[PDB]
Amino acid sequence: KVFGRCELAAAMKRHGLDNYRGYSLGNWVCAAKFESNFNTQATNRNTDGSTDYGILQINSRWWCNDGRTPGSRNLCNIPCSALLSSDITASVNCAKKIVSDGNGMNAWVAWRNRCKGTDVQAWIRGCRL
Ligand code: NA
Repeated sequence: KVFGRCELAAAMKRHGLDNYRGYSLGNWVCAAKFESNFNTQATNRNTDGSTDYGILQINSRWWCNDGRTPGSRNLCNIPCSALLSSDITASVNCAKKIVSDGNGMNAWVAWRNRCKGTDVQAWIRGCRL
């Protein structure tokens, strides 16, 4: 599924991501934009041989099991394929664990490099929320 901007903002809010660990909804939409271009089926291989999955590019190195990431953990206790669903419940549940891990949204290098400190409210501008 390729979400629309205000459609994803609505889905995230409904699953309790807005102001989770103090991160406004525009932070989460901005992260999704640059991680996946709002595509639930996005996958990308890391140099280390782990893979990032879904709207928030959650990494098999720590958070999900893909069966091909030697020495990795599965701290969200999900198959990585669950993170490619059109329903973002699994991605949001797992993202709550990630942003709680100590470094907040810095876990998402594209959030740090492209969203952090920017006018993230622009991402939910005009959305009926
Ligand atoms: Na893993």
